[PDB]
Amino acid sequence: KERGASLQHTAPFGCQIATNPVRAMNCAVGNMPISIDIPDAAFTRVVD
Amino acid sequence: APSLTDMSCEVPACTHSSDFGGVAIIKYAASKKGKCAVHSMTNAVTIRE
Repeated sequence: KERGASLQHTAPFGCQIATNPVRAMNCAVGNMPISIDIPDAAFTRVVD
Repeated sequence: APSLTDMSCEVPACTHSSDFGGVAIIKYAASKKGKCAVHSMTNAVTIRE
């Protein structure tokens, strides 16, 4: 009865929270480094 | 032989890569159709073609 509001409704950074397993999702905080190595066949020569 | 005139050049990319890593393009106009020889006056820069 006296439960209050679960973290899904109260947590910072607009995140969503779920169970099985317990997870936080989509916290809008910090940044994400990425490296991508696309095949050399995707290019075409600048002289063409 | 074919004679060029009004030619000019660009180097879209270059690297020190031992194996012809530099590429260049020359615009031209010429007096006829034919076959034309190319060479580099500077010994520090070898040309593949």
